[PDB]
Amino acid sequence: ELTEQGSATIHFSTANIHPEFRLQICTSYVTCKGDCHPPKDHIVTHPQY
Amino acid sequence: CTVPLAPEPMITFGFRSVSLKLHPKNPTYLITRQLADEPHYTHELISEPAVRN
Amino acid sequence: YEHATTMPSQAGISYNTIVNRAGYAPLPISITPTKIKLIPTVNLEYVTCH
Repeated sequence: ELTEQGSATIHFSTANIHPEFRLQICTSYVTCKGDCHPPKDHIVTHPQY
Repeated sequence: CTVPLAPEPMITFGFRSVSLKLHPKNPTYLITRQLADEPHYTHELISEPAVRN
Repeated sequence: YEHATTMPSQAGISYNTIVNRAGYAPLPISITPTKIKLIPTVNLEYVTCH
């Protein structure tokens, strides 16, 4: 849900150590750029997303 | 029928590895298999304290 | 998470540090030594007097 001048927070999942993707939001494309880090667990109890 | 219940295994995690300390009260089957096209299953009867990596 | 550090052997003075896991929040660790003994293995042989 969008307000007029607010800021929308999304959650995503990746395998990229330097992820960079164009985020489509309803008309337009915004670029999301960052640096991901290794997680803390070796073996988890749910499959891959 | 009431069936017994073995002690909780002590799971130690590593990079692409699971270790299992297994202290059974009475002999107990450990049945493992991989969730891939080759399951490589392992039907074993463990009666003593044993570590399985 | 195995974290190794080193503390100087001096009482009274607080020793501070943090642990920076690469994608998480920093975890602060504080150790203040109070009283540092040194007890040898002591073996009585004899006593004497007047």
